[PDB]
Formats: sequence, structure tokens, C-alpha cells
Amino acid sequence: ELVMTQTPLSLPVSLGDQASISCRSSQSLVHSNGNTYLHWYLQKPGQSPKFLIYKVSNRFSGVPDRFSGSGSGTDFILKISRVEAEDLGVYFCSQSTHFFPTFGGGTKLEIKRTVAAPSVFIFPPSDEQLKSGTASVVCLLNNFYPREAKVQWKVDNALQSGNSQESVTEQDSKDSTYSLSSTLTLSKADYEKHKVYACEVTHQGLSSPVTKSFNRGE
Amino acid sequence: QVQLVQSGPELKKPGETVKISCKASGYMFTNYGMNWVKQAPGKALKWMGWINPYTGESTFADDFKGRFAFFLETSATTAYLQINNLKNEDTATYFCARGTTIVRAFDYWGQGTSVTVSSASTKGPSVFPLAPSSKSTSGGTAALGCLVKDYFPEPVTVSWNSGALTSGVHTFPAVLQSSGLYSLSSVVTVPSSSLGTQTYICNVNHKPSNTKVDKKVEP
Repeated sequence: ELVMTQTPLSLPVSLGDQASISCRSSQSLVHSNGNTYLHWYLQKPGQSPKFLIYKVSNRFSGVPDRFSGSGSGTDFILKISRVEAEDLGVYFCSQSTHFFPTFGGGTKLEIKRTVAAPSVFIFPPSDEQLKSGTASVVCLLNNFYPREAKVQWKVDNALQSGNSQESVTEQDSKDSTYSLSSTLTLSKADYEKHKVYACEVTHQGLSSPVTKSFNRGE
Repeated sequence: QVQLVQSGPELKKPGETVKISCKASGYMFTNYGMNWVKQAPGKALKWMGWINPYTGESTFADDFKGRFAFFLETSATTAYLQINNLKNEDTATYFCARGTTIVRAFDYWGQGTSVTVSSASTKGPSVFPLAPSSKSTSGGTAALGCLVKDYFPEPVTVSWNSGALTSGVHTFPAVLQSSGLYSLSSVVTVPSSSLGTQTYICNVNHKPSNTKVDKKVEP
């Protein structure tokens, strides 16, 4: 069995710095015919892979010169010099010297940047949804770094647990920030038994927590 | 340009058969390999096999000998992947990829086709407005959105203003509720002064339930 191993699994790198991704195969990728069929693909968030480097060190058309591969035999490296925000995603090495073609397990390139505070917005339930018999309250934290963020819900000043879900985007391809949604879901009848709905956000970018709220019916 | 456009998402029951397509354009179809690659959730890419369109011959990786077949419709420049006797391990995104045999690589890929094997029937989403944060007369930025609630399976597609509004948009990953159903929100930020001029419609498409909804989002 031909194993391709990538290290590291995740690589955090600052903008303008060099990223270095290692790929090691369990057997030599030098083909008896003379060629070394080791390639690199990039898969960005939600997308199909794209062809990056072929036969160790050759860039595919349109691939900038800041990407460069090297190595021989069993050990290879992709170097991204002067990293940019658009270089975010999972890098995969691949071999097709031996049947069958195989991929390494991927390295996720993460961008390190300066702390950035979230913009916070609260959304009450639509009338349409309340008529359906349920109530979702949505809190948005937009364009922040780092990913770590604490979001609390208070309903009439009582701390809520167990009735909210969070979701976080991938890092933004232009400014390397994240955004997050917190959704508090309640039955319409529970919803209508209280007046004040507040979400409180604690984050590295904020010197003290920010609360957004609304009073029901207004 | 070279393009590989695959067919849409599928929901199937265990034991059924799914056939996925990949329409090629922009090159001599018969002169390049057509490869199929599997990506299960959170997983590395797996090469499944290829079909040689020059000769009609199919070759499979060890794990893909049995329930898997490849077909070609050369006149239609379309390649097909068929999976019979569907199992839960088959829930994955499947990619077609053109093989450039002169350096033995996969130079162009299709966009992916998502297949969910489940005993459960599809459920279409309800779409609700997340109404603008501010009014015009106090300026700056305003957030607005759509809540896409209670559907199965993944994926849904959300656009804004029929694809004309893309800047400032964040469609969040889906999350499961204890109901067994997904929900997500899609939000956009805009100048609060434009809420009085510009209308905002999120367009939601859940193909497995044939749900298409356009929802106007206002104050």
C-alpha cells in the first residue's frame, strides 16, 4: 500500500510570510521511465480542486510564481512565498507514478492577521415565522479575528443555555476574517412570554462586551 | 475554455442506484481520460477510477470494484458514474476530473455532485426574512438576511438579487437541530441609505425537494 503523508495538518502563516508544506510517500515516485509524477492541487472552501503544480516543480498555467515545489524520490515540498489572503484552502499532493493514483490527506493553510472586532446585529423573528408557530432570534458577529468569540443570550436578563446553535464561516478570501451566527430558537408561546431579547458578545477585539437587544413587538 | 459541469444533488435510499453526469465542453472529448474522485464529509480525496473515451475501457481502484460503473455518451460529450446498491458509506461529493495523460494529472475538475443516502424523505425549507437593522436617516451599514429553516438533505443554494449582489454576503454552514433537519441564515451588509432605494431578494434553491423561493427582505 502506497501511503502519501502531509505535514502539518494545519499551517498558520502571516501575510507576506513563507508557507512550507511537506509530502512524504512510502515508496519512490521516480518512475522506471525517468519521470517523477508528483502533483499539487488546491481546494478552496466549497469549491472543486484546482491544478497547481505538476511533476514536482512545474506550475500550471495561471499559477503565480510565488508557488514552487521541490524534492525528489520520497520527499517533496510546496513553498508559497509571500503568502496572500487568497491562498487560503486545503493543499493536496498526489501521485500517479504507481497504479492507482493517490492523494495525501491535505494541509489546511490558515492566515494569521491582526485582531479585528466584530460588528454585532440582532434580528427578531419574522411575523411569517411566528404565524408558523415558532420563533428564531438571530445574532450576527461580522468580520472578526480571531475565530474565538463568546456569545451569550439573555431573555429578560436570564442567561439562556441549550436552546441556541452557532455557525462560523471559513476565513474570508480577501480580509481573512470570520463571521458567526448565533440562533436562539423557541416555541412561539415561550417567545411571547418575555419582552427583552439580548445577545452579548465577548471578543479579543472588544475592550468590554457588546450587547445588542430588542423589545418584543417593536 | 475547458469545462466539466456535473448534475445536481441527489437523495437516495439504501439499495437504490444513482447515476451522476459530467458534461464536458471546450476540448476533444475522446482524447483525454475521464476520472472520478470521491470526497466523503471532512475527508481526503479518493481516486475511484477512470474510463478511457478513446477505447471505452474502465479501470477501478480496489475499493471501487463491484457496485461502480462508468459510461460515456460521446455524441453528447458526457461521462457518467453509476453506483448501484447504495450504502451510507456512499454519502459523499463525487468529482469528475479530466486526465491530461501527457503529464498524468487531473488538470480540470467538475464542480462536484453531492449524494446523500438516507432512509428519510426530503423536506423543503421554509424561508424567512431577517429584516434590516437600521433606518436610512441614521447612516452607516445595515445588515439584512434570510433564514432557511428545516430542510433535508444538504445542500441548499442561496443567491441575492439573482446573483447580482455578491459583495458583503455570508451564507453560513448548515447546522442540525434535534429535529434531524438543517437550518442556516444568509446575511448581507449594505449602506443603510440604500434601504430606501434598493430592494433585496434572497433566492433559495433546495433541489432535492424542488423548492425554489424568492423572498423580499424589507424593514
